[PDB]
Amino acid sequence: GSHMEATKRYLCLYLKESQEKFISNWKKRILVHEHDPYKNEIIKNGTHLLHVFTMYMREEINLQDIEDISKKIAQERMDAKVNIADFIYNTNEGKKEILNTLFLLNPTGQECKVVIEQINLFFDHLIYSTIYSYYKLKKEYIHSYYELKKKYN
Amino acid sequence: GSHMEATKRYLCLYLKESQEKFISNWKKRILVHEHDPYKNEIIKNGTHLLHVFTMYMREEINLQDIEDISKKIAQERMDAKVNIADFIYNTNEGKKEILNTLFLLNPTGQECKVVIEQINLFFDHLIYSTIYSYYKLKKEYIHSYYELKKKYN
Ligand SMILES: CCCCCCCCCCC(=O)O
Ligand SMILES: CCCCCCCCCCC(=O)O
Ligand SMILES: [Cl-]
Ligand SMILES: [Cl-]
Repeated sequence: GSHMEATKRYLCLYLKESQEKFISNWKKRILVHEHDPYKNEIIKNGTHLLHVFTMYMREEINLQDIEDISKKIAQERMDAKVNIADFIYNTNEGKKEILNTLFLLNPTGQECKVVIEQINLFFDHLIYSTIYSYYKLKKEYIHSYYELKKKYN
Repeated sequence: GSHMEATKRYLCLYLKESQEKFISNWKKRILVHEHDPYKNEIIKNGTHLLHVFTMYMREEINLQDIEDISKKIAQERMDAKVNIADFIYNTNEGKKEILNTLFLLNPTGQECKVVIEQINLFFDHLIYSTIYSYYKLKKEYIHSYYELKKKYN
């Protein structure tokens, strides 16, 4: 055969066709608290982000197109009153699994460079954007609902 | 020659011998605010973390051994009153540059898998740990210094 470049295409194909398995495996690794009121939104958001990821890899959306979902996640995490570091952990478990899948395609060093650099841009921006949004929302929350104790003013 | 495995060793060698160039380049890419009181600690911490990174790659320290510096950074970022997302951005610029260097060694797909997985563990844990610490410190700060406005209690 001709063996024409297909690493990105094959990654996206696997993540679409094996989605159930992928999400099931991710479920086994994430940090979720029993009393989190958005407990089941974590799975929904992760499923959606898997689709968004494949769209980004296929050059259909830009990094700015994940900023809305990043803000949505930040709001939900803030309302949940869970350590926002859980989100980083859970995102990283997802990325680790995407990379595990990439390496099963036996990419060359060059194919690694090109595909991994793009995977990195996506997850770096997801995490950056979500924490950025969380910070701003928390700042507004403190200003809205709290006041300094007299002892400190 | 025999061409015995040296990818990790060569990466660490470059980051030690070209440290000045590496930090200088990282300086051109980071987000730093003129009035940040720990402005110059960012460069000091980044220089130190480059050393810690090479120590981790050489199997001299564990991931738990970066938790103290993560907490130190979190405290400084909180005191600085800057968006904690800046830290994520700046860390990611550093990682991007480390990976750029790795790829200049022309690693194989296999060498990529092994070395990149370790680079990922380090930076994933640095970011996770620093945000984890920041969250806890902010929670304590709010409890210590603030009270709910009466309208909301
Ligand atoms: C395989 C999952 C891709 C990465 C998903 C990133 C975390 C989703 C955010 C979960 C939440 O809403 O807290
Ligand atoms: C090439 C630099 C390695 C990554 C450094 C990670 C950021 C250092 C933290 C800076 C700070 O103290 O805010
Ligand atoms: Cl999460
Ligand atoms: Cl920083």
